[PDB]
Amino acid sequence: GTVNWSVEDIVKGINSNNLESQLQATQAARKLLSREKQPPIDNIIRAGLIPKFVSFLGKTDCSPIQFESAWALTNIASGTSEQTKAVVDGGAIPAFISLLASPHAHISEQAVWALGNIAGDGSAFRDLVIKHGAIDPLLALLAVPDLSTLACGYLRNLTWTLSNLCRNKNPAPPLDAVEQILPTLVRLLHHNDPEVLADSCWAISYLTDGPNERIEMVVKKGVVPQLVKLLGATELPIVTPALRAIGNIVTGTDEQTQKVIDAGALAVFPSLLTNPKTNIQKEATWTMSNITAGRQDQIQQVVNHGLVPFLVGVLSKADFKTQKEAAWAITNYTSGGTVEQIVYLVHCGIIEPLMNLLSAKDTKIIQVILDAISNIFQAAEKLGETEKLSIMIEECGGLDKIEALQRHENESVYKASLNLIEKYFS
Amino acid sequence: PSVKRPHASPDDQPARKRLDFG
Repeated sequence: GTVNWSVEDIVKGINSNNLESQLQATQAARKLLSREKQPPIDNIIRAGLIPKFVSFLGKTDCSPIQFESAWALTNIASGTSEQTKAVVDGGAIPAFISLLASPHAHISEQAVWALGNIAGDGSAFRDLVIKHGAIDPLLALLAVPDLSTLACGYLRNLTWTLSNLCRNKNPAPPLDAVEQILPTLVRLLHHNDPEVLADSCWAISYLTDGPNERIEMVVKKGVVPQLVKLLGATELPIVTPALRAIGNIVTGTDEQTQKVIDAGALAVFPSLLTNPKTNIQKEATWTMSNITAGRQDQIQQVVNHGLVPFLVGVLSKADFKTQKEAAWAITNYTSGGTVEQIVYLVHCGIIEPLMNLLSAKDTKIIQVILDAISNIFQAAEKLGETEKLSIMIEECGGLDKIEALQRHENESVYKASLNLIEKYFS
Repeated sequence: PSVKRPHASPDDQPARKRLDFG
């Protein structure tokens, strides 16, 4: 019927002065742009159709042509930045915002999706969507006593569009808009649908990837207990952003980090540090490393939860990126920790896997390991057991690798290596 | 000298853009 037209026919139809011919041609266009194999977005743009579609968005008397043009423009705006830009240059943003209040749920949903595609282009179009006033009507669509009365696809689309309004940096979203959105976001974070939960956690992680003041406005809403709960979930699509958000939050101040510890997060890390997905392991170790960079009572919480043997484990056998994060965690631990704590680190077995890692080619990991070794020796000199440790390192082959490192391309590497040998092995 | 280190490469994430197939 409207299946498989040419751009030529679609143009003649749009250029007739017959609303029903126009509707037929607009549906033909939509069906060309909804096929799988490489829709002809550029052909459609070149024929001059965007302005017409945009004008059809305002035809209140013909809701079907509103729907078909909204869908066609959604699919054009899902393409390259140049194609999204063509949609924005046609005046589409204010017209989609007007459509957000349509009494037809499928037209409203299509408007939501199109605005999400436009904001997903980047910071400039995100901020332009916000300036035209989208947040107010978007949030009004969700202002119901119980989210569970909304249709599932509708709620998932609204959530994804909100998440894109919270996304990207340079700049981050305006602070007034973040405060407008957060309450609804926390509500969606307590919903029971897994796709709503995953996209809400993603939005929260976007907002916590910033300076401590963004982190603070998120933590003041009390989402951390719910994030820890989600950190426990079985669906990887929920654990992944929940762990990202927790990690972001612990890049902040010691008191924000403490809010995470007090919600129970550490109890989850035995699973996370042994997770079969490499990315979970790496992200959990990066989080651990930012926790061992905290205060001594926080390091002691790490110890009490039994996580040092898990760090020894990831350092012994893991993807090399995870191992580099584990080295960072060890160095932050030996920098900030008490003597009892560093002794404990050594009694758990850190030295041998730490030494095995000095055979690696990455220069910064080697530098970090040497800093950690320094910190450990310097805990030993406070106890006079420095000879026992020197022996321990000699016995697993570490001192061989340090000597070899004396002659390294990096300056500080050779400097630290020679210092170590001439200061503890003579 | 311990330091908190933000995420190496932040950008499994949701699609930035989505085609509507039906």
